[PDB]
Amino acid sequence: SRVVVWRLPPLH
Amino acid sequence: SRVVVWRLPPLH
Amino acid sequence: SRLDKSKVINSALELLNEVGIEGLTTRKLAQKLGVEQPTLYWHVKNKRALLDALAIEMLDRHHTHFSPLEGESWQDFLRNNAKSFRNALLSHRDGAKVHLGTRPTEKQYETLENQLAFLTQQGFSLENALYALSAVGHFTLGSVLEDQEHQVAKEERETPTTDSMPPLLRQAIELFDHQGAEPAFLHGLESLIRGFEVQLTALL
Amino acid sequence: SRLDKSKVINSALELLNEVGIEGLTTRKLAQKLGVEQPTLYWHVKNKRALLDALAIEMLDRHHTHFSPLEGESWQDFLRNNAKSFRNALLSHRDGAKVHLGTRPTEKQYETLENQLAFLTQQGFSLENALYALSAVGHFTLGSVLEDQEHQVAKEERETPTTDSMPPLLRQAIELFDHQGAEPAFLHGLESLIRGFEVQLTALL
Repeated sequence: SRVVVWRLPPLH
Repeated sequence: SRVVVWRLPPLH
Repeated sequence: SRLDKSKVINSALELLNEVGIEGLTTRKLAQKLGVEQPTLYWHVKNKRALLDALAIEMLDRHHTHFSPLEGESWQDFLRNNAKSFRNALLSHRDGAKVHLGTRPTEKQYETLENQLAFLTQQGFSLENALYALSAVGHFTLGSVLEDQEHQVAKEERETPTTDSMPPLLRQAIELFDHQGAEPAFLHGLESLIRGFEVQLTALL
Repeated sequence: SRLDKSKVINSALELLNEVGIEGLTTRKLAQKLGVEQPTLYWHVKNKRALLDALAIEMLDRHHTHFSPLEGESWQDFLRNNAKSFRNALLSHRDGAKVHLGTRPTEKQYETLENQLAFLTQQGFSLENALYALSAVGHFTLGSVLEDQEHQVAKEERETPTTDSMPPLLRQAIELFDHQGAEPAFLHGLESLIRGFEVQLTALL
């Protein structure tokens, strides 16, 4: 893996 | 008391 | 003794309705399932994983407007999507707390790519499409979370009289309770969509 | 052995930061206070009452734009109020969960009447002022609740790679994480204010 994120928008 | 409510908007 | 996705998720959603999100634990679920905990581990590694599975199931059952519909306007897509999302969050006790922090899995990627393709084809920048969808999601979560909590707090607190409030606050609070959860959600949703329209017209 | 408002609320906010909202109970608080539970009862009757006291304290400390400022525009009042409210919710661990379901007490009535008087004097109907404030409150809660939860979930879940997502979703998710919580909150807040402006211009 190269890129990870730590915050996501709500899923909908 | 005459009137009560059961839902309120957020306080701010 | 034996598990599969459907068995574990159906039992967990019934437990959620019986005990609420704080009451829900993997141990209580294994017990309801009549299984030992290591069998359950292969299906849900911990609480967090269980919550995520339950949030996805509620969307699979009730989020009918997850994806844009041909040939919807973007405004109708955003309104219908929000309404559908709301229905999923209200489907179970503490449903919106279950949904907080959920991550998409690979099976939603096609849906989520289509939402963005659709909005950008409507003239949104990628960034503006992302934050229109984010703002709708955050407002809808907030709405349901606040609704769901006042409901709980009423078993726990003296029910407040509005009699002694000053006149505008009295009228506003009585009106907010009178019209109820859905009109407040629809009013905010409409204000968001109007704002998106204004910003889009600028831009281009 | 002796209690007063300030002693109980300061100890409770430190416990909230140590154990989070589920960890917080009246019994654990009495213990931290070195008091027996019936002494504590006269100050907080149950958890619900404790939460409400803690939410009000966080606003008393950090909600600097609770009330309109002379001679602010309504748009600046709504933006500043939301930013101030957000800062109160972020002041403590699980602060926005603490705030869900909070009721005003009599000491906020003057403030809340002034917000409404101010908006209606700006040309809002009473109903539209109520739902502009509601929508700002629900969006801000949702925003902070989702932020605060992703933060927690990271100790609990494999941190997700975006490498394999389709191109628009990959770009949107990477951008949302890159720009972070405050830009997403400000973008939604601005879209709400634009929508309020549009609706107000109609009306009158």
